[PDB]
Amino acid sequence: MMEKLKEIEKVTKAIKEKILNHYGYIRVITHHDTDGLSSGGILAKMLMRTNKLFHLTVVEHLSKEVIEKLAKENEVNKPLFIFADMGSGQIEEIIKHNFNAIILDHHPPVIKDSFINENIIQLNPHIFGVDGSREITASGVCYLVAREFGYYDLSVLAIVGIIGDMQYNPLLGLNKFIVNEAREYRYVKIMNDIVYNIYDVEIYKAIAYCTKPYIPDLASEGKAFKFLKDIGIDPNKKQLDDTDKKKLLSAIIFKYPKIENLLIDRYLIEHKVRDAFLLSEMLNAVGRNGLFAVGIGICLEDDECIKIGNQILWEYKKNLINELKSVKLKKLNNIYYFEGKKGMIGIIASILVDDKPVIGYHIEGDIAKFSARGNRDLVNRGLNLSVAMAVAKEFGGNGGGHDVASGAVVSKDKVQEFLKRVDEIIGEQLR
Amino acid sequence: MMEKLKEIEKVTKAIKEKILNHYGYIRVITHHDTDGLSSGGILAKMLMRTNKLFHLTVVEHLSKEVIEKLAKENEVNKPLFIFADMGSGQIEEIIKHNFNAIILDHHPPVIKDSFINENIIQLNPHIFGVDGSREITASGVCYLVAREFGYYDLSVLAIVGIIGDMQYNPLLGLNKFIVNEAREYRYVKIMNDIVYNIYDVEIYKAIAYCTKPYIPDLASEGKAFKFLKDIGIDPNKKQLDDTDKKKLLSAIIFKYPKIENLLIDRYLIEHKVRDAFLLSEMLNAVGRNGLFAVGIGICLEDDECIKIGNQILWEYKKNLINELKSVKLKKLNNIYYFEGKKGMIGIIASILVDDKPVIGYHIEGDIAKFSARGNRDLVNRGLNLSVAMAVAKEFGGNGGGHDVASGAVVSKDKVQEFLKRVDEIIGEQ
Ligand SMILES: [Mn+2]
Ligand SMILES: [Mn+2]
Repeated sequence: MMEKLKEIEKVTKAIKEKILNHYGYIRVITHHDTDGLSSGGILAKMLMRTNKLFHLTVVEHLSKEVIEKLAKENEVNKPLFIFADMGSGQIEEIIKHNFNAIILDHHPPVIKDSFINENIIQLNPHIFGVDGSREITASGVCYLVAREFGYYDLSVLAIVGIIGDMQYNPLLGLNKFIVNEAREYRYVKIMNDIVYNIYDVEIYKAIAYCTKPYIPDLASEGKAFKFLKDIGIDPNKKQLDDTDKKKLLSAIIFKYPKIENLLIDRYLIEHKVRDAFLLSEMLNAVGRNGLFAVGIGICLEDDECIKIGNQILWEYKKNLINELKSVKLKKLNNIYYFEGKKGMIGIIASILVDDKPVIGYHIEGDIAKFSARGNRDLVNRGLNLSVAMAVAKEFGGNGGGHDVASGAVVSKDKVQEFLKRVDEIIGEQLR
Repeated sequence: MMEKLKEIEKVTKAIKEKILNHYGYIRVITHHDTDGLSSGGILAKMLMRTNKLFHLTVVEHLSKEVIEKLAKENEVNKPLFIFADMGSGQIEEIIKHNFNAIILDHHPPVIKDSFINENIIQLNPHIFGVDGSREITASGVCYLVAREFGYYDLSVLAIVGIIGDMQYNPLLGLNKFIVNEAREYRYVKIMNDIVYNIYDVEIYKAIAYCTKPYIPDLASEGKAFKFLKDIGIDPNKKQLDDTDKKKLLSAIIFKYPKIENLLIDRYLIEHKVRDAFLLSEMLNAVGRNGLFAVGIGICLEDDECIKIGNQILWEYKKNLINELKSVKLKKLNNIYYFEGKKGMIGIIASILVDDKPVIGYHIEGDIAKFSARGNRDLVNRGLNLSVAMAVAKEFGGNGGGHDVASGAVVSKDKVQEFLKRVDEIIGEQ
């Protein structure tokens, strides 16, 4: 592991020198999810500290259209471009326009090279045989650059990206090294705890609006209040102690049996938002609402951006519970499915997964677009959603993805027939 | 005085709405002194809080060449330009290239209109009869916009700008409104104290490197250490109590009865750099060292930028003391002048100013850049260095600023252009 870092240091040192020796404009382009906003915040601090002024933009997708602007800014003052949480998938277009560019990304690379020509450096873990889907995120990649300047305090934002991208359980590889370094330097403390304690609000509200896990029977202030009163816990306290947690867990297993999902390693970070899980949810909610610059402000610990983030998070959480309660969940033999709204199908399907895969879809043109979600126990028993969603090219469509999460597209009149086929495939995968 | 705010608030509400309704790129341009960097920090926090991404650049002078650049950025994606601590004098060039712009400035305006055309809003307090040299700074103008959003916490950076532009004594007009609003919202507390206690270092170092007041007989660690041990004060302590204060005051006033400003009204602000006087000096030092992004970072309370800022401040103050010893004051008819190094010219001028204006300069390539300072005593008798230094037009350049402090540039005719300035200063006297 010290040897893999030694191979990565060759690329991070070159990136450091490229930034230090550049004196023109610097453009930072990052993504709007939690990992992208955290990357933006790491880069903003690192650049300010090295005396670089910069123009930071947050985009939703690095399309051909987006890259073809930007290239218009190249014509006079050819800036140094730093792409974060994107860039590897689109590297051909970036080479095409001859950007002076640094790419910090963990998406599977199209070109598996760290040095592309004389003007492009690509830092992507897959090039060193690190699995970017489980062992490092974009914010960790930006952090590997920052630590060449000795900015170990920025490790707290790398951890936020680890949570946002669901790479915290298990904690593997470079991610595990990053957390250990942060703990050694005392920027993070690690504490096993119950998930409701991360919110620092009234516990009955923490339970009412939780979606990790979502417990339908408890998903309202009234039912959560009553449940806590019954087992003798003060519903208005803001942290459950050890006695409260034993009583809660003993009682809740009857409404939600997989109570291991209620226990997590909490990360208490050196940041004004001290709970990394809470900061991750805040950045998500702010990014989903288009408040990109507020999200950067939160990473930079601005009081007012944090106050906006708190207000937006709880509106986001209340609205998500409302959306969840409006789902008309329909059951086949081995799956559930539902029709919902274009924006949140996959978000809703992942939250709804309990014992069987969940497939959501929305109708667009004549198209119908599906999002399929499973869990780890489902995969261990033999689920593979990309094989089952591939059957879309049997009904004049297309489908695929990962074993635990896949999509598909299939003409609007084949919905029932496509789902029957998917249901039967999954049934057989699990025997 | 509350009536003059009502007139300003019509321009700050229009600025607020112009920023809110803009969804393209935003360019912020400020200067590198304490007032410009503080304005950059105010605008950075204000813009982020209103969900605006932006590109900030710091220039030392808003030259015609700089304006022609920047203007090339309007060809595709026409940004909204926010000019802070600049733009009012250059207004005709900004109009000429048809920027979408907001101008936040306290220099004497060229056009005395708030609402120039369809595209430009100029917020300049001179237009409402506020004295931009004694009653408000660029920081305070930026803060007047920010308070339209309720961002009262940003008053701490306006206070830093007030100090950096030497408008804290006396504290007048809009600057006094801002300080009292800050104290009312509990973002500042005011405390009368000896100047040397603002540094939180060993007193013999706080004295040796102090330049307000500058005491040449004590401007070394050696003599400062000995002066304190001879009057009963432990020179290694970092804060002076009342007894050591009265002992140091009378000992200093005895041997130097002309000395002034040993007791100041300290401003303790809600900021990681709690002493606004120290924050002012720190921003000046990093700005003079070209560390523009670090200074913004310091305003935004980044721990590492503050660390750099402390290290750079003390290197700078030591460089400054060495240069005050070796500087060569020279007399003419009605000005003093000198040559020196880039980051020291304006500050040495104002430390030395006593009986007549001082103009420093440094040669940077083919050009000489000047810094003229008077006092409020000399503008009382009609100085205005902005009229005096504008005669660089006669020498292939330009000039301007405030009545009490101005600059000028070009070229190798320093001596010829110097004494065309001592001329005006007696026609003005
Ligand atoms: Mn990611
Ligand atoms: Mn100023």
